[PDB]
Amino acid sequence: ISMINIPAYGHVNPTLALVEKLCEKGHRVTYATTEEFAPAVQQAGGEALIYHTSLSILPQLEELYKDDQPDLIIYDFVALAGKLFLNVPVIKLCSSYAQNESFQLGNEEQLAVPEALNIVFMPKSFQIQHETFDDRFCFVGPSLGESLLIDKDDRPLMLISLGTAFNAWPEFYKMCIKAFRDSSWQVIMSVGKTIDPESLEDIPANFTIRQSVPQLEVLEKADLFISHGGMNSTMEAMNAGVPLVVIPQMYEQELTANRVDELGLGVYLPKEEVTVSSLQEAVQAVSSDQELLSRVKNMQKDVKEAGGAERAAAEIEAFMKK
Repeated sequence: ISMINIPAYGHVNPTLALVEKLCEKGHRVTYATTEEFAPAVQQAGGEALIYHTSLSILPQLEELYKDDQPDLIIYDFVALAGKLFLNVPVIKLCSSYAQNESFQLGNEEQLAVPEALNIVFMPKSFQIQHETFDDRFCFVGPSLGESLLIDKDDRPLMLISLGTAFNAWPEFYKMCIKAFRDSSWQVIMSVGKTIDPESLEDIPANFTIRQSVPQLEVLEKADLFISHGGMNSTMEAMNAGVPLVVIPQMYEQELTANRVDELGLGVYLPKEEVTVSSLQEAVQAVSSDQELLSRVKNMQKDVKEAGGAERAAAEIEAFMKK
C-alpha cells in the first residue's frame, strides 16, 4: 500500500495513525512525502518515498519509483497526482469535508468523482449535508493515536491557539491577555512565532504562553478552546468534548466556524469583531451554557463511535476484492 499526500501537516497527520494501524496489521506502507514529513511517517512505520516540489504539478517523481509497483493507492483528496494511477484499486482520503453530487467546496476534468471508498476524518453528524452521502463514504472521525505533565488547579482551564492562521496578528494575543488577566480562568496560550512571549510587558500569573503545546493533551483538561477553525483542531476539540470559540481566517475555516455555530458546539467570532470585550463575551456565553456543553458531549460520542484509524484500516482491507 502506497499513500500519496501533499506536504502539509493538516493532511498528513490524520494519515499517521492509519499507517500505524496498517503496519501493525502486516502491510507494507510506502508514503510519498517531503523530507519535512519523513521522520513522522517513518516513526509510524511508513516508508518515506521522498519527493521534491515547488512548495496542478507532475507525478514523474512518483512514476520513477514505479519498479516496486504498489498494490493499493490511497490518495489525499487534494493530491490528485495519486488519482491519475495503472488499473490499481484507489481510495480517497477526505481530510476536510467530503464532497458529492449535492455538496462541493467553493465560493465562486472528471477526477473529482467520489471513489468507491472515501474515508472522511470527521463523524458523519459533522459533515455538511450528511444526508446526501451514501455507502461510498466512511466517516471515521479524527484519526488519532492510542504524555506530558500538566496538573492544573480546580479552576476552569482555557486553551488558546490559532495555529498557522493569523501569523501577522500579535494584537490578538495581547487582547487575550487583557481579556482574561484578572479572571478565574487558567489560560494556556500558544503563540507560534507570531509574537515572542518574553517581549510582553506583564505576563499574568494565570497565563502560560508557549510557542507550541501538546494540543491533544491540553484539551483533555480544558474547559474551552479558542481556535482558528482548522479541521484537525476542531475534531480534536470534539474528541475531547471541549466547547469552542472559533475565529477563522481561510475559507474552509469559515465553513467550519459556521458549522460549529449551527451545530451548537460553540460560537463563531469573526476576526473583525474580535476585541477584548467580545473575547470576554464569547467565553462567558459559551462556558456558562450547559445545553451547549451537552451538545458538545453528544458530538464527542459521535466522534468515538466513528471508529477512528482502526475502522478506516479495517475498511481499507475489506475493500480489497477487485
